[PDB]
Formats: sequence, C-alpha cells, structure tokens
Amino acid sequence: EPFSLSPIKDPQALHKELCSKNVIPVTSTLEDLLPATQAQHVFIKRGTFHSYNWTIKGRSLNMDRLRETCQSLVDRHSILRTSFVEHEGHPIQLVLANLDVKVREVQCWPGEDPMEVCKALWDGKDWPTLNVLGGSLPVRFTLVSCPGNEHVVLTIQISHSQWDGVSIPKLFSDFAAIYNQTPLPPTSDFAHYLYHRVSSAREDVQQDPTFQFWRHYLDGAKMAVPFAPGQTLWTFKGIVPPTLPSGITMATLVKAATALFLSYHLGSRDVVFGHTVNGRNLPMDNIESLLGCTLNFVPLRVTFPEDSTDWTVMDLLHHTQTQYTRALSHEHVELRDIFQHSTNWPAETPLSLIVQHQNIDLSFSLPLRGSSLDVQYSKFARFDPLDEVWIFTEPHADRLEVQVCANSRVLGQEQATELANNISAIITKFSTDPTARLLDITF
Repeated sequence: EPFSLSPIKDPQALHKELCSKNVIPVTSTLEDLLPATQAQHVFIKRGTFHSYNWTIKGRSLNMDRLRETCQSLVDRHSILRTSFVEHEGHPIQLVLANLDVKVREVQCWPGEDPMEVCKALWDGKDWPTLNVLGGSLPVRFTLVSCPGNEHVVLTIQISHSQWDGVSIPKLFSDFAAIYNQTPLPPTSDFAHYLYHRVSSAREDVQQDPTFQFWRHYLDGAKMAVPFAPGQTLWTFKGIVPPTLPSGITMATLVKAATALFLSYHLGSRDVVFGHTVNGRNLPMDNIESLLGCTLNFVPLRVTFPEDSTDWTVMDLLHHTQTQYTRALSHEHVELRDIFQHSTNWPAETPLSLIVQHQNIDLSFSLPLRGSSLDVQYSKFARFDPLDEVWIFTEPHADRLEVQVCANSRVLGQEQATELANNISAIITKFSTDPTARLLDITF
C-alpha cells in the first residue's frame, strides 16, 4: 500500500511544495513516498552521477522513436521517475507519476562533434551544479545531432541511487526493446523491493532471524578503526587473471587476500571489513531484473585460527567464502540496523574499507534495429569517497584489475599504489600455490 512507509505525515503537501518551487513538473502526481536506503544515501553523499552515452551512426535512425522510447522507459521503471529530498535530515524518495519526459536536444553546427558538445555540457554545468537532494529528477535525457541526423549521441544521466551493476544492463536492453517495438514482460520496481524487505522483517527485532544471525556472526568481533586522516584518487594495478581453485570464486580470492593483508598490518587474527553484496537474494518476483540500487555494504568477518592449526591458503579461501555465504538470506538489511540491533557498536559506525568485486557486465550494448545502424557505448562518471577506502576488482579477459579509490587525505598516492600492489601480489600468490601454509606467505 502506497505511503505506508512514508516518514511524512502529509506527502501530497510536500509534492505541491516542490511543484510550486518549480523543482518538479506541475502536472506530475505523487505515486509514493518512501525512505531512501542507507546504500542509496551512500551514493548520493558521494555525488555518484553517470552519463551513459550512446553514439549512433547510420541512415536508419528514427529520431521520433528514439524520443518516445525515453518516455516509455521512464513510464516502465518508477525509480527513473523518482525525486530525492531530505527530511528531518535524512533522505526520502518521491515516486512521481504522470511524468512527461522532455529531452534536451542539440542540433550542432556542421563539423561540430556531438560528443564534444556533450562533454562541454557535462563539465560546464551538468555535474558541477548537481544537487540530488534538492529534488530535481536526476534521470534526464540529451540528444545531440549532426545536421544529417546520421551521427547522433544519446545520453542518459542518472544517480547511482537509481541503478546497480546487476540491473543497469536491463535499463539498456529495455530501451532497445522498446525502440525495436518488442513487447516486454511486466516487472517490479524498486519501491516493491523496499516493501518486501519490510514485510519479511519481524515487528519485534529480538525475534528477527536476520538480526539474530548478525548478532551471532559478529559476536566477539572488534572492527579496526583508522586513525584520523584533498582529491579523489584512483589507483590501478593489473595482474594475470587468477586461476581459481575448484569451488572458490574470484570474489573470495580478493576478499581473502584483503583479510590476510589486514591480519598482518593489524596484528590480528579476527578482522572485520566492509564488502559489497548485490542484495538480490530476497525471494520476490523479478528480483533478478527490477531496476534500482539494491547493493548493500555489510560487514565481512574473517577469523584465523592459532598458528598450531597451520591453515593453508585453501583453508582461508573456504572460510572466507562461507563467511559470505552464511549471510546471503540476511544481507539485505540496513547497516545501521545491523549495528543498532545486533551489536553494541554505535549505529552510525562507518565501514572504513569496502571491497567490491565486480562480477557483473563490464561491457554494454544498445542493439537498435536498422539496416545501417552502429551504436557505440561510452560514459562520463563522478564519484567522490568520504573517509573510506574502496577496493574494486574488475575481472577482464586479459587482466584482473585491482582498483583503489580514496581521497588523497585518507590515502596518499604512494600509499594507494602500495595498497594496490600488495593486494594484487597476495591474490597472485594465493592463486599460484593454494596449498601453501599461511605462515609461509610473505608480501
């Protein structure tokens, strides 16, 4: 039932207020109002904002159909017609309906490159004036054309509060299908994910198997805390794609390497750090395909035995993997709720290190139908960490790329290079000799 999770006594008054301030269209209606998730808020606070860019070349392009497909795409997915604002200091999402999609359109001078126009608008105003919590719809479309309309760039702007690695290819395949006039099966939206989470929660938190699980999982844990800490720095290190032992995933290999790294530097046999889970293990219709950000950042605990047990790399890999798989049915709840209900830690305790293995599409396509129609993908992206360090790993065909992303005040360039180097060295060492004794590992 709509508005059943609204923290606002009167949602319609808020919508009317936004319309009268010319923030959202006056003819829109308010379909729902829900809290934004902690993960959505993570991305918003970090200015996480993308332009997904499609360069379309050929004589077959139908500009009117392209335009109407933008409208139909937004009709289909309510997350794309969502507006975000803050109240009582914490973020809510307003799902709009009766929303007219208006495309920003540019007809270029002869010889003027459409992508260069897109880049100028991006750098000159689109991301520098971004203010997602002001309520302006983050999802909006731009169409930049050369005089013959046979060289065109279509862009889709979007906040990472509105997509994730699993579902962004569905945005593109739905777009193509709508343009190609292929019917699509009905789908659920992000609001329905949120309602389903609440329906599976027990009213008495003490009786909730998920918070019982996290209390048990984290029992006796102490999470290390960085000492007090510029610009966003990305640092990359590529290695030969690791050979996986049977039954062990690439994500496990990366997270086990990170755990060993931390055990050494912290002088600890019991480490807790953050990692990204996809949040799509909830039993609900269309969980695999609904569009939105169901990502979660949750604690991963790795506990090493005493030296006498003489663990091998394989023992660590198996343990690390089950320390993830144990939590699958419980991984969808708010981090601050895990900390409030299942630990003695302050609810607003942040994760200071987050490991995210990208076991998602690394390449994208928009298969628009036409005799002569070439479509090429590219993107612009903003992302600015706060006090945390991110480690992303991308499993390409010719390399596993270890990426470190952190503010230079938190992790200086020489330090980030060393982190990426050490983590990648451990991954390769684990891969090269999975039967090695942990006590014998150096890096």
